[PDB]
Amino acid sequence: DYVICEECGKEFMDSYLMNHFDLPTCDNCRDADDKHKLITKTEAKQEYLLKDCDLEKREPPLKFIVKKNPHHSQWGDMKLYLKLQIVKRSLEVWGSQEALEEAKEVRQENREKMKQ
Amino acid sequence: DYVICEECGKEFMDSYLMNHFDLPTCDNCRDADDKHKLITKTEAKQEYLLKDCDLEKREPPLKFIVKKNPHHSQWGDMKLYLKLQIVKRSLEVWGSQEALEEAKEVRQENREKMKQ
DNA sequence: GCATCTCGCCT
DNA sequence: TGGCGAGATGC
Ligand SMILES: [Zn+2]
Ligand SMILES: [Zn+2]
Repeated sequence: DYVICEECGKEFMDSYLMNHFDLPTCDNCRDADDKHKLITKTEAKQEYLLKDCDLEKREPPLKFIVKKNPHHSQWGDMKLYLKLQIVKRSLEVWGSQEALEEAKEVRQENREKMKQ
Repeated sequence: DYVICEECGKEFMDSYLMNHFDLPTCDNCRDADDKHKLITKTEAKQEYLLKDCDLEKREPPLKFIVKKNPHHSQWGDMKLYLKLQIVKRSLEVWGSQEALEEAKEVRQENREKMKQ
């Protein structure tokens, strides 16, 4: 029930980041424009090389906010994840900073060879 | 812990179908060649128009056995599901037999028109 | 932007 | 008597 903000170390029980994601970060220590900045599913997946199974099966499975696309209401709603959890999930799916670069570098190697 | 086999209506607690799938059917009532017959994920999906999420996300999420492809060890393992559960998961996702048939007919319309 | 849909290899 | 990648378009 009652929880320790990772950040300020204070107790809290109810946070926007603890309701919507299970992130022990009290709303005072929330950074909705910086560390607590969101990302679309797609950018996430292309910017960190993350299978939907890496998001949704891997434990704990990350959660997201639905939003309406801008003046694009005829299209499907955006799945906004917290960028912070993607960063870490990635780090734990790739195991390193270096391995993400290396694999995307190897990824480009094929993309050019796929079409070459 | 204890359960009622849907089929004979007797109490049981342990079953091959109740351990592997959550199917209240005692191993006496078990038809592993017919009603308790299994199908690979691919045929399941292509025979009954199911998305991976219709299998995995839709509560209750269906489970499966892993098996070794015939002399095809070089490849990815088979996920055998139970055919029954898919026949139902399908029915609920498509609502009716009339709505499976229709939708695969409307499917073939576009497959043709996709190439035309 | 995202969730489908076929495809060339089993990293 | 099979499943996983990965590229280009509705939505
Ligand atoms: Zn705090
Ligand atoms: Zn029974």
